[PDB]
Amino acid sequence: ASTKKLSECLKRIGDELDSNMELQRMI
Amino acid sequence: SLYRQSLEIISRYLREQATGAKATSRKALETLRRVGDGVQRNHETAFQGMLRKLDIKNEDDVKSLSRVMIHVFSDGVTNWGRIVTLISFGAFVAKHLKTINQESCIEPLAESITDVLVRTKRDWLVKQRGWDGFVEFFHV
Repeated sequence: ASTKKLSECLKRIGDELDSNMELQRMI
Repeated sequence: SLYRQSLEIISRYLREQATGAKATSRKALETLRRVGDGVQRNHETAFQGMLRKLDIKNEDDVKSLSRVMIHVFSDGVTNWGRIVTLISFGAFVAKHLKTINQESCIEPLAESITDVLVRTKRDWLVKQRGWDGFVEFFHV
């Protein structure tokens, strides 16, 4: 149902945050 | 052992977040406060909307959330961003419940979250040297 809407939201934030750290680490 | 350590961290974070109060697991919590509070502040509005959609009725209505926390990883990707985002939403949810009933506890919720991480992501967690890796991943 809408479970796909909420997990997609948390997925993005997690990746967003992950992308930020992955960067701050490469430098 | 790894379940026990995860549950300690997660529970304690969630417990502070809801009550407003208070070796390696010790740094994992510092990191959790630093980063988790960040995502909750940053996404307070999205968490709120999601929280309303959870229709979470009580300290034990954690099955909707567990379904959610599972579909996150439903693409094959695990990263600490997601993991930490899940725990922050857990904290965000833990705080709401007290608004609703100062009595209710975070144990079911902490256990819910730990169950999904530790029991479905065990190998990944292990590959990363555990909470040591999480701490290193967010070092400043």
